[PDB]
Amino acid sequence: QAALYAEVQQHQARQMHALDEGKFEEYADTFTPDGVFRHTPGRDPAIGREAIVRELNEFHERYAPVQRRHMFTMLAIDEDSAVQADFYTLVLTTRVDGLTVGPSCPVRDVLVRGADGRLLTASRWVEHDNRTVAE
Amino acid sequence: QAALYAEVQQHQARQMHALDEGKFEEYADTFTPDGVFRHTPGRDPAIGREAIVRELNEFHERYAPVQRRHMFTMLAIDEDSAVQADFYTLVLTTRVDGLTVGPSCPVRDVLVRGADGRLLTASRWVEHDNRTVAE
Amino acid sequence: QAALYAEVQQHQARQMHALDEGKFEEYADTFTPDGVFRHTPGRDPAIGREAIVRELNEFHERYAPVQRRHMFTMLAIDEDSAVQADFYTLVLTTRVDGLTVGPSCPVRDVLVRGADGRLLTASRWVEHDNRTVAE
Ligand SMILES: CC1=C2C(=O)c3c(O)cccc3C=C2C[C@@H](CC(=O)O)O1
Ligand SMILES: CC1=C2C(=O)c3c(O)cccc3C=C2C[C@@H](CC(=O)O)O1
Ligand SMILES: CC1=C2C(=O)c3c(O)cccc3C=C2C[C@@H](CC(=O)O)O1
Repeated sequence: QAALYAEVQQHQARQMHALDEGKFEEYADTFTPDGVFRHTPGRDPAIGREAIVRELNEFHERYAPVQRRHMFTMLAIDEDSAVQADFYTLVLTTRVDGLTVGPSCPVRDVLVRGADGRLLTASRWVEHDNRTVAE
Repeated sequence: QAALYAEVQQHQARQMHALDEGKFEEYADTFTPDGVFRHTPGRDPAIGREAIVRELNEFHERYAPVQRRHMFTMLAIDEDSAVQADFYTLVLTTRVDGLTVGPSCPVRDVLVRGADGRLLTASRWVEHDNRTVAE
Repeated sequence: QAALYAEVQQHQARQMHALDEGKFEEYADTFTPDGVFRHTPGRDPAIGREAIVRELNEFHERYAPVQRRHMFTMLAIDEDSAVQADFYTLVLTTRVDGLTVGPSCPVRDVLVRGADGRLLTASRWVEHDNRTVAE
């Protein structure tokens, strides 16, 4: 179980390196072909890689000379073939005028193993602490 | 030693998921029955689960529509039955009006194994960088 | 490979505990004797332990009653004897007047194993998101 814990962290790190450098297709390829990505509460999830890549192009043309970073911490995993991962995300956004911190986001991932033994994300369910607090 | 490193991270993650969702009793149950929690310098530590749960109800009624998050990083462990954990904490607090970042806190934990093989926290000793800098 | 992942995190944690407490010599001793440290883009890297310790004394006398913290997240490792580590750094600086957050920094480390089996840093290559965004 220790080895899976490190494997999930490695997989999440690679995922986010690709996302934050704008490689939206590489990011979608770390999801399963039917992968669910609910990135913002209220909005319906993107489902499948094509919908994921499209929803990231929407979100990023919508607000774009910017460098975002997603910092994951506080990972807890739980278990036939699938694993649930609960963790914290902190979003950072660097502009020429400075660095905006937030939001803070609890996230639940579900991972499965592919045919080649590599992990893939079946689902990612993001909450937003700012939006949770309003309600 | 690698496997213990992941086990400490998993245990700390579960602890803080319970604390940050206000499940103060679940949090106290991850400490030993005689567990020491020195959460703020100057103040005497809460000792035992009941004192821990009481001191968290004091601290949180004292300042409460809020969502706090504790992000742990930079874990280093050292060693018969006990393990010392040194790490960094960053506190985040989300209000309707926004997100306050800080303080930054170096923390020392001492963990032991219970009868059932699960880890428990014998002690947690928190420093506050803001208060350290004044002195 | 899981065990190396935890070993790199442990090594990075110890390195930064020494740096952030101003133990610049201990920090330089976690690098190889010919270790490369490019801490800021544009400036030439410090090479060897003596140059590292000197460049940290320059940087810190240059701006110093302060407590800095370096939080590492998002580690991904890749491979005869050497390992590459890509990760995120977030810098925190606590003053009497408050806490400044940033910058956010992608970092690449190269680690090797010493004669005694302990890891050492052959190179550390820091980028600055704020400076990357200007260009
Ligand atoms: C694009 C985006 C997010 C993410 O993509 C995300 C993620 O991929 C993994 C883990 C967490 C997240 C969190 C977010 C937050 C949201 C960004 C925003 O509201 O500024 O919209
Ligand atoms: C309630 C509280 C803290 C914690 O409980 C804490 C912790 O449980 C584990 C690791 C670190 C911490 C740090 C703190 C800081 C302190 C909060 C504040 O001063 O706002 O008071
Ligand atoms: C002293 C310093 C840095 C570091 O030393 C550093 C590091 O040792 C490991 C990993 C990342 C870093 C990042 C920095 C950033 C830079 C600090 C600044 O510009 O304020 O100058």
